[PDB]
Amino acid sequence: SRFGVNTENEDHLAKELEDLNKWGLNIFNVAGYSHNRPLTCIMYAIFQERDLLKTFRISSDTFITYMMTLEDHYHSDVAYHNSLHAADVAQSTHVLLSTPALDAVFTDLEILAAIFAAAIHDVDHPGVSNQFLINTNSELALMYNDESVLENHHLAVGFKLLQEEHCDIFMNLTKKQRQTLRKMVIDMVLATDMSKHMSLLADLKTMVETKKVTSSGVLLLDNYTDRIQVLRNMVHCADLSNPTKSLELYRQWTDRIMEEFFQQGDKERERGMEISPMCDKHTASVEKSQVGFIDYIVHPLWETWADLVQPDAQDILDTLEDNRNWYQSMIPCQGLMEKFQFELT
Ligand SMILES: CC(C)(C)CNC(=O)Cc1ccc(Nc2nc(-c3ccccc3)ncc2C(N)=O)cc1
Ligand SMILES: [Ca+2]
Ligand SMILES: [Zn+2]
Repeated sequence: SRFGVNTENEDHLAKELEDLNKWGLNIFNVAGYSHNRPLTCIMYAIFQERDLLKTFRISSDTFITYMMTLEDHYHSDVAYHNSLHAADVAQSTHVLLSTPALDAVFTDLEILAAIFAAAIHDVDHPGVSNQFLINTNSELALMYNDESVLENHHLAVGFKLLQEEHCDIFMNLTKKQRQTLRKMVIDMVLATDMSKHMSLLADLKTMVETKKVTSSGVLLLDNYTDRIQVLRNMVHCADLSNPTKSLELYRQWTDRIMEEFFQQGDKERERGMEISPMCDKHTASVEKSQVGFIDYIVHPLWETWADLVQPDAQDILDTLEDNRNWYQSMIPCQGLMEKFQFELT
Protein backbone atom coordinates (compact mmCIF):
# COMPACT_ATOMS: atom_id res chain seq x y z
CA SER A 1 0.00 0.00 0.00
CA ARG A 2 0.88 3.67 0.25
CA PHE A 3 1.17 3.80 4.04
CA GLY A 4 3.57 0.84 3.66
CA VAL A 5 1.62 -0.68 6.57
CA ASN A 6 2.21 -4.39 7.08
CA THR A 7 -0.13 -7.11 5.92
CA GLU A 8 0.73 -8.22 9.44
CA ASN A 9 -1.39 -5.69 11.36
CA GLU A 10 -3.75 -4.55 8.57
CA ASP A 11 -6.62 -6.43 10.28
CA HIS A 12 -5.61 -4.67 13.52
CA LEU A 13 -5.76 -1.19 12.08
CA ALA A 14 -9.08 -2.04 10.34
CA LYS A 15 -10.60 -3.30 13.59
CA GLU A 16 -9.40 -0.30 15.59
CA LEU A 17 -10.83 2.02 12.96
CA GLU A 18 -14.31 0.53 13.47
CA ASP A 19 -14.59 3.04 16.37
CA LEU A 20 -13.52 5.85 14.02
CA ASN A 21 -16.87 7.54 14.70
CA LYS A 22 -16.52 7.20 18.45
CA TRP A 23 -15.09 9.28 21.25
CA GLY A 24 -13.40 6.19 22.67
CA LEU A 25 -11.32 5.47 19.59
CA ASN A 26 -7.74 4.81 20.61
CA ILE A 27 -5.47 7.03 18.57
CA PHE A 28 -2.42 5.37 20.21
CA ASN A 29 -3.00 1.94 18.73
CA VAL A 30 -3.77 3.59 15.38
CA ALA A 31 -0.31 5.17 15.39
CA GLY A 32 1.17 1.72 16.19
CA TYR A 33 -0.32 0.09 13.15
CA SER A 34 0.39 2.97 10.79
CA HIS A 35 4.12 3.09 11.49
CA ASN A 36 3.70 6.40 13.20
CA ARG A 37 1.51 7.95 10.53
CA PRO A 38 -1.61 8.52 12.70
CA LEU A 39 -2.42 12.00 11.38
CA THR A 40 -2.39 10.85 7.74
CA CYS A 41 -4.11 7.49 8.45
CA ILE A 42 -6.89 9.03 10.53
CA MET A 43 -7.45 11.96 8.19
CA TYR A 44 -7.74 9.60 5.22
CA ALA A 45 -10.14 7.47 7.28
CA ILE A 46 -12.15 10.54 8.22
CA PHE A 47 -12.37 11.82 4.66
CA GLN A 48 -13.61 8.52 3.23
CA GLU A 49 -16.20 8.08 5.93
CA ARG A 50 -17.60 11.60 5.16
CA ASP A 51 -16.91 11.21 1.48
CA LEU A 52 -15.04 14.54 1.36
CA LEU A 53 -12.60 13.32 -1.29
CA LYS A 54 -15.40 12.72 -3.74
CA THR A 55 -17.47 15.79 -2.86
CA PHE A 56 -14.50 18.18 -3.41
CA ARG A 57 -12.71 16.09 -6.12
CA ILE A 58 -9.60 15.74 -4.03
CA SER A 59 -7.91 12.77 -5.51
CA SER A 60 -6.50 10.10 -3.15
CA ASP A 61 -2.99 10.80 -4.33
CA THR A 62 -3.31 14.55 -3.74
CA PHE A 63 -4.73 14.07 -0.25
CA ILE A 64 -2.11 11.58 0.84
CA THR A 65 0.82 13.55 -0.61
CA TYR A 66 -0.32 16.66 1.20
CA MET A 67 -1.16 14.90 4.47
CA MET A 68 2.16 13.04 4.46
CA THR A 69 3.96 16.28 3.92
CA LEU A 70 2.02 18.03 6.67
CA GLU A 71 2.59 15.20 9.09
CA ASP A 72 6.37 15.46 8.43
CA HIS A 73 6.25 19.11 9.47
CA TYR A 74 5.25 18.03 12.98
CA HIS A 75 8.24 17.08 15.20
CA SER A 76 8.00 13.56 16.40
CA ASP A 77 10.67 14.36 19.05
CA VAL A 78 8.43 16.96 20.79
CA ALA A 79 6.67 14.93 23.52
CA TYR A 80 3.00 16.03 23.22
CA HIS A 81 2.69 18.43 20.26
CA ASN A 82 3.50 16.00 17.48
CA SER A 83 1.31 14.41 14.80
CA LEU A 84 -0.43 12.09 17.29
CA HIS A 85 -2.01 15.11 19.05
CA ALA A 86 -3.00 16.60 15.72
CA ALA A 87 -4.45 13.27 14.75
CA ASP A 88 -6.41 13.13 18.03
CA VAL A 89 -7.83 16.61 17.62
CA ALA A 90 -9.03 15.89 14.07
CA GLN A 91 -10.71 12.64 15.17
CA SER A 92 -12.23 14.35 18.16
CA THR A 93 -13.50 17.08 15.82
CA HIS A 94 -14.89 14.39 13.51
CA VAL A 95 -16.92 13.05 16.42
CA LEU A 96 -18.20 16.42 17.65
CA LEU A 97 -19.35 17.35 14.13
CA SER A 98 -21.75 14.45 14.10
CA THR A 99 -23.57 14.72 17.41
CA PRO A 100 -27.34 14.82 16.81
CA ALA A 101 -27.74 18.51 17.63
CA LEU A 102 -25.03 19.38 15.15
CA ASP A 103 -24.95 16.90 12.34
CA ALA A 104 -27.39 18.35 9.86
CA VAL A 105 -26.22 21.89 10.54
CA PHE A 106 -22.84 22.29 8.82
CA THR A 107 -22.23 22.45 5.06
CA ASP A 108 -19.71 20.08 3.50
CA LEU A 109 -17.37 23.08 3.11
CA GLU A 110 -17.66 24.01 6.76
CA ILE A 111 -17.08 20.39 7.73
CA LEU A 112 -14.00 20.39 5.50
CA ALA A 113 -12.56 23.51 7.10
CA ALA A 114 -13.10 22.27 10.67
CA ILE A 115 -11.41 18.97 10.15
CA PHE A 116 -8.61 20.59 8.17
CA ALA A 117 -8.10 23.34 10.74
CA ALA A 118 -7.87 20.50 13.29
CA ALA A 119 -5.24 18.58 11.26
CA ILE A 120 -2.99 21.70 10.84
CA HIS A 121 -3.55 23.65 14.11
CA ASP A 122 -0.19 22.61 15.66
CA VAL A 123 2.05 21.95 12.60
CA ASP A 124 5.77 22.73 13.15
CA HIS A 125 5.32 23.25 16.93
CA PRO A 126 8.75 23.74 18.50
CA GLY A 127 7.80 22.28 21.92
CA VAL A 128 7.51 25.65 23.63
CA SER A 129 4.81 28.20 24.48
CA ASN A 130 4.09 31.51 22.81
CA GLN A 131 5.62 33.28 25.80
CA PHE A 132 8.90 31.37 25.64
CA LEU A 133 9.24 32.51 22.00
CA ILE A 134 8.47 36.07 22.96
CA ASN A 135 11.01 36.10 25.80
CA THR A 136 13.75 34.71 23.56
CA ASN A 137 12.85 37.17 20.79
CA SER A 138 12.65 34.30 18.30
CA GLU A 139 12.07 35.19 14.64
CA LEU A 140 8.47 34.02 14.95
CA ALA A 141 7.66 36.31 17.86
CA LEU A 142 9.01 39.19 15.78
CA MET A 143 7.30 38.10 12.58
CA TYR A 144 3.87 38.08 14.35
CA ASN A 145 4.43 40.94 16.83
CA ASP A 146 4.08 38.71 19.88
CA GLU A 147 0.40 37.99 19.27
CA SER A 148 -0.87 34.43 18.64
CA VAL A 149 2.70 33.76 17.57
CA LEU A 150 2.55 30.03 16.99
CA GLU A 151 -1.08 29.98 15.91
CA ASN A 152 -0.13 32.38 13.14
CA HIS A 153 2.70 29.99 12.31
CA HIS A 154 0.57 26.86 12.18
CA LEU A 155 -1.76 28.52 9.67
CA ALA A 156 1.01 29.87 7.47
CA VAL A 157 2.72 26.51 7.35
CA GLY A 158 -0.53 24.59 6.80
CA PHE A 159 -1.45 26.71 3.77
CA LYS A 160 2.12 27.07 2.43
CA LEU A 161 2.45 23.26 2.00
CA LEU A 162 -0.56 23.29 -0.27
CA GLN A 163 1.90 24.56 -2.96
CA GLU A 164 4.27 21.63 -2.91
CA GLU A 165 4.10 19.15 -5.72
CA HIS A 166 0.60 17.68 -6.09
CA CYS A 167 -0.29 18.92 -2.61
CA ASP A 168 -3.13 21.34 -3.40
CA ILE A 169 -6.09 19.59 -1.83
CA PHE A 170 -8.26 22.72 -2.40
CA MET A 171 -7.39 22.97 -6.12
CA ASN A 172 -10.87 22.04 -7.32
CA LEU A 173 -12.85 24.43 -5.06
CA THR A 174 -14.32 27.59 -6.63
CA LYS A 175 -12.66 30.92 -5.74
CA LYS A 176 -15.51 31.60 -3.26
CA GLN A 177 -15.19 28.28 -1.47
CA ARG A 178 -11.47 28.73 -1.09
CA GLN A 179 -11.90 32.10 0.59
CA THR A 180 -14.80 30.95 2.76
CA LEU A 181 -12.80 27.89 3.84
CA ARG A 182 -9.73 30.09 4.43
CA LYS A 183 -11.50 32.64 6.62
CA MET A 184 -12.93 29.81 8.64
CA VAL A 185 -9.71 27.91 9.03
CA ILE A 186 -7.94 31.12 10.10
CA ASP A 187 -10.72 31.74 12.71
CA MET A 188 -10.54 28.22 14.11
CA VAL A 189 -6.74 28.11 14.48
CA LEU A 190 -6.37 31.52 16.07
CA ALA A 191 -9.22 30.35 18.36
CA THR A 192 -6.83 27.71 19.79
CA ASP A 193 -4.67 30.45 21.39
CA MET A 194 -5.26 29.92 25.15
CA SER A 195 -5.14 33.60 25.92
CA LYS A 196 -8.45 33.67 24.00
CA HIS A 197 -10.15 30.98 26.05
CA MET A 198 -12.13 33.27 28.38
CA SER A 199 -13.54 35.38 25.53
CA LEU A 200 -14.22 32.15 23.61
CA LEU A 201 -16.27 30.79 26.50
CA ALA A 202 -18.08 34.07 27.15
CA ASP A 203 -19.42 33.99 23.60
CA LEU A 204 -20.32 30.31 23.80
CA LYS A 205 -22.40 30.92 26.96
CA THR A 206 -24.29 33.42 24.80
CA MET A 207 -24.86 31.01 21.95
CA VAL A 208 -26.41 28.74 24.60
CA GLU A 209 -28.56 31.50 26.12
CA THR A 210 -30.40 31.98 22.90
CA LYS A 211 -29.99 28.65 21.22
CA LYS A 212 -32.96 27.39 19.30
CA VAL A 213 -33.30 24.00 17.64
CA THR A 214 -35.54 22.67 14.82
CA SER A 215 -38.33 20.12 15.30
CA SER A 216 -35.58 17.54 14.81
CA GLY A 217 -33.43 18.84 17.68
CA VAL A 218 -30.89 20.32 15.20
CA LEU A 219 -29.32 23.55 16.46
CA LEU A 220 -30.25 26.63 14.34
CA LEU A 221 -27.48 28.85 13.10
CA ASP A 222 -28.75 31.36 10.52
CA ASN A 223 -25.76 33.65 10.06
CA TYR A 224 -22.09 32.93 9.29
CA THR A 225 -21.17 34.57 12.59
CA ASP A 226 -22.98 31.97 14.73
CA ARG A 227 -21.85 28.82 13.05
CA ILE A 228 -18.23 29.96 13.02
CA GLN A 229 -18.50 30.68 16.77
CA VAL A 230 -19.73 27.14 17.35
CA LEU A 231 -17.00 25.82 14.99
CA ARG A 232 -14.17 27.64 16.67
CA ASN A 233 -15.39 26.51 20.11
CA MET A 234 -15.78 23.02 18.68
CA VAL A 235 -12.11 22.92 17.68
CA HIS A 236 -11.00 24.54 21.01
CA CYS A 237 -12.98 21.85 22.86
CA ALA A 238 -11.39 19.18 20.72
CA ASP A 239 -8.02 20.78 21.44
CA LEU A 240 -8.92 20.64 25.13
CA SER A 241 -10.39 17.11 25.04
CA ASN A 242 -7.68 14.94 26.59
CA PRO A 243 -9.27 14.82 30.03
CA THR A 244 -12.65 13.76 28.58
CA LYS A 245 -11.28 10.42 27.27
CA SER A 246 -11.17 7.02 29.09
CA LEU A 247 -8.89 7.56 32.06
CA GLU A 248 -6.21 5.27 30.64
CA LEU A 249 -5.80 7.52 27.58
CA TYR A 250 -5.93 10.74 29.60
CA ARG A 251 -3.05 9.34 31.64
CA GLN A 252 -0.97 8.84 28.53
CA TRP A 253 -1.64 12.42 27.36
CA THR A 254 -0.74 13.82 30.74
CA ASP A 255 2.60 11.96 30.77
CA ARG A 256 3.39 13.45 27.31
CA ILE A 257 2.37 17.04 28.10
CA MET A 258 4.15 17.13 31.44
CA GLU A 259 7.26 15.85 29.73
CA GLU A 260 6.96 18.70 27.25
CA PHE A 261 6.35 21.40 29.91
CA PHE A 262 9.29 20.24 32.06
CA GLN A 263 11.38 20.13 28.96
CA GLN A 264 10.49 23.78 28.43
CA GLY A 265 11.76 24.38 32.01
CA ASP A 266 15.08 22.68 31.12
CA LYS A 267 15.38 24.95 28.06
CA GLU A 268 14.68 28.00 30.25
CA ARG A 269 17.46 26.88 32.59
CA GLU A 270 19.97 26.08 29.79
CA ARG A 271 19.39 29.52 28.31
CA GLY A 272 19.57 31.36 31.69
CA MET A 273 16.16 32.74 30.76
CA GLU A 274 14.30 35.51 32.66
CA ILE A 275 14.93 34.55 36.23
CA SER A 276 11.69 32.88 37.40
CA PRO A 277 12.28 29.07 37.62
CA MET A 278 9.37 26.75 36.93
CA CYS A 279 8.92 23.85 39.36
CA ASP A 280 10.44 20.58 38.13
CA LYS A 281 9.25 16.94 38.16
CA HIS A 282 10.21 16.55 41.86
CA THR A 283 8.90 19.77 43.38
CA ALA A 284 5.79 20.14 41.17
CA SER A 285 2.45 18.36 41.64
CA VAL A 286 1.07 17.06 38.34
CA GLU A 287 -2.09 15.97 40.16
CA LYS A 288 -2.80 19.41 41.58
CA SER A 289 -2.18 21.05 38.16
CA GLN A 290 -4.59 18.73 36.40
CA VAL A 291 -7.38 19.43 38.83
CA GLY A 292 -6.55 23.15 38.66
CA PHE A 293 -6.80 22.99 34.86
CA ILE A 294 -10.01 20.95 34.80
CA ASP A 295 -11.68 23.38 37.27
CA TYR A 296 -10.31 26.59 35.79
CA ILE A 297 -10.45 25.82 32.05
CA VAL A 298 -11.58 22.39 30.80
CA HIS A 299 -14.81 21.78 32.76
CA PRO A 300 -16.16 25.32 32.45
CA LEU A 301 -15.66 24.85 28.69
CA TRP A 302 -17.19 21.33 28.37
CA GLU A 303 -20.11 22.08 30.64
CA THR A 304 -21.04 24.93 28.32
CA TRP A 305 -20.53 22.75 25.25
CA ALA A 306 -22.86 20.22 26.88
CA ASP A 307 -25.62 22.81 27.29
CA LEU A 308 -25.39 23.76 23.63
CA VAL A 309 -25.81 20.15 22.54
CA GLN A 310 -27.96 18.65 25.42
CA PRO A 311 -27.82 15.76 26.00
CA ASP A 312 -25.30 14.70 23.32
CA ALA A 313 -22.25 15.28 25.50
CA GLN A 314 -23.33 13.74 28.80
CA ASP A 315 -21.18 10.59 28.68
CA ILE A 316 -18.30 12.90 27.80
CA LEU A 317 -18.96 15.21 30.71
CA ASP A 318 -19.53 12.31 33.20
CA THR A 319 -16.07 10.98 32.27
CA LEU A 320 -14.49 14.40 32.81
CA GLU A 321 -15.76 14.59 36.41
CA ASP A 322 -14.73 10.97 37.04
CA ASN A 323 -11.25 11.83 35.71
CA ARG A 324 -11.03 15.00 37.76
CA ASN A 325 -12.05 12.98 40.82
CA TRP A 326 -9.34 10.50 40.05
CA TYR A 327 -6.52 13.01 39.76
CA GLN A 328 -8.07 14.53 42.84
CA SER A 329 -7.48 11.38 44.84
CA MET A 330 -3.78 11.36 44.02
CA ILE A 331 -3.13 14.82 45.36
CA PRO A 332 -0.70 14.80 48.35
CA CYS A 333 10.07 27.70 42.09
CA GLN A 334 6.76 28.45 40.28
CA GLY A 335 4.19 25.75 39.59
CA LEU A 336 2.41 24.59 36.46
CA MET A 337 -0.76 26.64 36.92
CA GLU A 338 1.01 29.61 38.53
CA LYS A 339 2.97 29.84 35.28
CA PHE A 340 0.07 29.26 32.88
CA GLN A 341 -2.09 31.91 34.62
CA PHE A 342 0.64 34.51 35.15
CA GLU A 343 1.61 34.48 31.47
CA LEU A 344 -2.03 34.94 30.43
CA THR A 345 -1.36 38.63 31.09
C1 LIG B 1 1.92 27.82 29.58
C2 LIG B 1 2.63 26.49 29.45
C3 LIG B 1 1.97 25.50 30.37
C4 LIG B 1 4.06 26.67 29.92
C5 LIG B 1 2.66 25.99 28.01
N1 LIG B 1 1.36 25.83 27.39
C6 LIG B 1 1.06 26.37 26.16
O1 LIG B 1 1.87 26.88 25.40
C7 LIG B 1 -0.40 26.31 25.80
C8 LIG B 1 -1.08 25.04 26.21
C9 LIG B 1 -0.93 23.85 25.53
C10 LIG B 1 -1.59 22.72 25.98
C11 LIG B 1 -2.41 22.74 27.08
N2 LIG B 1 -3.09 21.56 27.52
C12 LIG B 1 -3.03 21.09 28.86
N3 LIG B 1 -2.58 21.93 29.82
C13 LIG B 1 -2.53 21.52 31.09
C14 LIG B 1 -2.06 22.49 32.10
C15 LIG B 1 -2.24 22.28 33.45
C16 LIG B 1 -1.81 23.18 34.42
C17 LIG B 1 -1.16 24.34 34.04
C18 LIG B 1 -0.96 24.57 32.70
C19 LIG B 1 -1.40 23.66 31.75
N4 LIG B 1 -2.90 20.29 31.49
C20 LIG B 1 -3.34 19.45 30.53
C21 LIG B 1 -3.43 19.80 29.20
C22 LIG B 1 -3.94 18.82 28.21
N5 LIG B 1 -3.81 17.50 28.56
O2 LIG B 1 -4.47 19.18 27.17
C23 LIG B 1 -2.56 23.95 27.73
C24 LIG B 1 -1.90 25.07 27.31
CA1 LIG C 1 -1.77 25.03 19.97
ZN1 LIG D 1 -3.28 21.55 20.03
